[PDB]
Amino acid sequence: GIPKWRKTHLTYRIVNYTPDLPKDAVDSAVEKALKVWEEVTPLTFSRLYEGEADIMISFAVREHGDFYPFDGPGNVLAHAYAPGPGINGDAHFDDDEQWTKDTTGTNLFLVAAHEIGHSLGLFHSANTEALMYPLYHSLTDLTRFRLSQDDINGIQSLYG
Amino acid sequence: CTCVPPHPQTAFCNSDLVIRAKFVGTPEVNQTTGYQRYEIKMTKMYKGFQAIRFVYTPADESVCGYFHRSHNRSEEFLIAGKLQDGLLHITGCSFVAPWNSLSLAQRRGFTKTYTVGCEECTVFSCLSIPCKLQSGTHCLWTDQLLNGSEKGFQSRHLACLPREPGLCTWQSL
Ligand SMILES: [Ca+2]
Ligand SMILES: [Ca+2]
Ligand SMILES: [Ca+2]
Ligand SMILES: [Zn+2]
Ligand SMILES: [Zn+2]
Repeated sequence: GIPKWRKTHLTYRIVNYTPDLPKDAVDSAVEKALKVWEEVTPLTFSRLYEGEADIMISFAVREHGDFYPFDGPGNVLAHAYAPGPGINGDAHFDDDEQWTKDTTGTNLFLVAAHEIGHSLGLFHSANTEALMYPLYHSLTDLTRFRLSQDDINGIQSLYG
Repeated sequence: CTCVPPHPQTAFCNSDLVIRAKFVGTPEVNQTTGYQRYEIKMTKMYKGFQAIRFVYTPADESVCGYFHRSHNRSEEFLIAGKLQDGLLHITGCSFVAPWNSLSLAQRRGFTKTYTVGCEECTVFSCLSIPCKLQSGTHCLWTDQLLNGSEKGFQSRHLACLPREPGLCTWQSL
């Protein structure tokens, strides 16, 4: 069906926070994850603090109000939905994980950029270096983090 | 959907069912549940017997839906899944691999050995260095330091088994 957002300007809201890291950090990683995609596409993002935005970012454990309950600590780390109304475009992070500002454990920014990529209408990549790869790939330093060319070509074939 | 795939021993322990089966036919989708299901012909069952012709998995890729990529219809796969409401569920993260692709040691593990370290030992995933060890019963799984994934020396030949009461170390199969 080629699902994608039918609008250039999207909104996002961080509904809850994790106790694993400060709220400032959660915000920083989310806005950096959105920037990764803003810099490649015509997409722009505005933050809401109330109401329901296009992309609603939540932390959750086990059963949490959708058809796909998380699986405790380990295995799955997060999921998201394709663009669309309602739950579509939302991102759920398993909070039975230990989320980090830095690159130890599970970096919140890495997983957020992946899931946002799903929220924008991308599928998984077979290239292990690509950000849309399903397995969690931790980087030795986030300084030289680069968006893969497979990821750019996908998101640009969706949005231009 | 971002995943940290478990070690095969971890997968043998968290799974309610471990079977050899052949995937038969395309998936059928039920939009009420948001899950799809594949018809399977079970060949052998290494872990289970408390509960097969269908396996269920989420319907979309982004919510960790397992999408069968094999085209050979006679190929046996090893499936390790969980039982929700008497139904066999797997994800993108479940340990599902062709039976022939597993090393001889992994086959020994599913058949006999992995269950020996199931009650007391624990494979602990190391996603970064420094990695913290939590107890003498955890084996640090450091194959993440390489390209990653189930292709790794500790996955293909080693199991987290007990040497002493209270101490589990990696051992060979
Ligand atoms: Ca989890
Ligand atoms: Ca939404
Ligand atoms: Ca946590
Ligand atoms: Zn969810
Ligand atoms: Zn994904």
